[PDB]
Amino acid sequence: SESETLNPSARIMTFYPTMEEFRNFSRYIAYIESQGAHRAGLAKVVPPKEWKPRASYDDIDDLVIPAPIQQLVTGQSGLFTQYNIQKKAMTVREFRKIANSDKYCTPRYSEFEELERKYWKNLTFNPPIYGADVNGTLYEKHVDEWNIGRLRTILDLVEKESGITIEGVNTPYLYFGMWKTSFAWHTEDMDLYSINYLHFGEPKSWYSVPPEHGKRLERLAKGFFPGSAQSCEAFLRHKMTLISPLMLKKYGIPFDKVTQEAGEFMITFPYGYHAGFNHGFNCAESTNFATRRWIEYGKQAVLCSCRKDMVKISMDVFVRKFQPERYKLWKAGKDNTVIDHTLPTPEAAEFLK
Ligand SMILES: O=C(O)CNC(=O)C(=O)O
Ligand SMILES: [Cl-]
Ligand code: NI
Ligand SMILES: [Zn+2]
Repeated sequence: SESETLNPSARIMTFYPTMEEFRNFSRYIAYIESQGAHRAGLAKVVPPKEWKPRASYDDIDDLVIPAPIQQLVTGQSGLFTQYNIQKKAMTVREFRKIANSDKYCTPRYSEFEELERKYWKNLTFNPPIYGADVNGTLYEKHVDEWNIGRLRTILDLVEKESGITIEGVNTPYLYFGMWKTSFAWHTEDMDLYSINYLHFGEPKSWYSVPPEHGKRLERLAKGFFPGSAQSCEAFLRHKMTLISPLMLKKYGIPFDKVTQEAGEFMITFPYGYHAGFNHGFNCAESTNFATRRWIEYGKQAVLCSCRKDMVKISMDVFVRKFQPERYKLWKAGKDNTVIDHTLPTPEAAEFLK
C-alpha cells in the first residue's frame, strides 16, 4: 500500500519545518506521519532557528530536584539491568557541580562511535546520578508553538473527562542528565506518543526499533530475562532493561540510532521501543501525547501486571467518541481489529491528497 511505500526502510527521519508549519503541532505530526516517519518509531524535528521557548536558563541553579536517582547497572555481554537508588533531594547547582566533577564528567573522544563504545564499556562502573522525573516545565507561559505543557492533543480527554492527572504523561517532566545516565528500552505508557525537547547541555543519544518489529525485540528480551518475563508480561515497562546495539545486530533486530542536540525535538511513536543515554550535563523536557491512530494501540497495549502503581488509562471515552460503531463490540471482548503499524494517522489524510 501507499503507506508501505513511504519510508520503506523505516529509518529515523529528520524534519526542518518552517515557522508556519511549526505552528500547529498535531497537524505537523500528521504531516511527518504522512511521510512515513512513524515507521521508525522515532523522529527528529529541528525547530525554526527563529524559535526559542525560554529567554535565559540562568535562574535554574536554585530549582529543586526532589528525588535524584543513582543508576547502578549490572550485567555483561551487552545485557544489563539498571537499579535506581534514590538519593537525597538536591538543587540544580549541586547536581551540576557533581556532574562536572572530575569523577562524573564526560570523557574525551573524537567520533561519536568512540563515545558510544566508551558508554557500553563503562556502563556498570562509577554509577552516575540522573535528575529524572522532575515535575515542571521550562517553557515561558506565552510560547504557543510546541508547548509541552499544553499541546492540545486528544490525550487531554483523560483529564477533561475524569480530572485525572498522570505526572509525566499528561503533565511535563524535566530530566537533568549527566554523563552515562541512561534510559532503558521501553515504549511509552499505554503505548502513547512522547515528545522530548532538549533545552540545553550536551547531546542525548537514542536507539529505536521500528514498531513493526517491536514484538521481535520483546521475544529477544524474553529469552534473555526469562525470570522477569515469567513474573510480568510487560517487564520492559519497568524500564530497567538495557540491551546494546551489538546484541540487537547479533540477533537480527532492526534498529536505528540518532543523536539529539540542544534545541532539538524527538518524537517517539506508539509502540516504538527506544533507549539511550546522555553525553553529559543537560536538561530535557518531555511528555506524552496522542492522535486518533493511538486509540487502537491504547486498546491493545500490554500492561505491567506485577506493580499496582503502573499507569493505566481508561480507553472507554476514546472508543465511545472516536469508535462509536465498535464500542459495544469492544466492551464484549470481540473487537479483533489488527493494527497496521505502517498506516499514518487519519488526520494526515489531507497531506496525503
Ligand atoms: O529523557 C529520557 O531520559 C528518556 N526520554 C524518553 O524516553 C522519551 O522522551 O520518550
Ligand atoms: Cl531473568
Ligand atoms: Ni520514552
Ligand atoms: Zn511488571
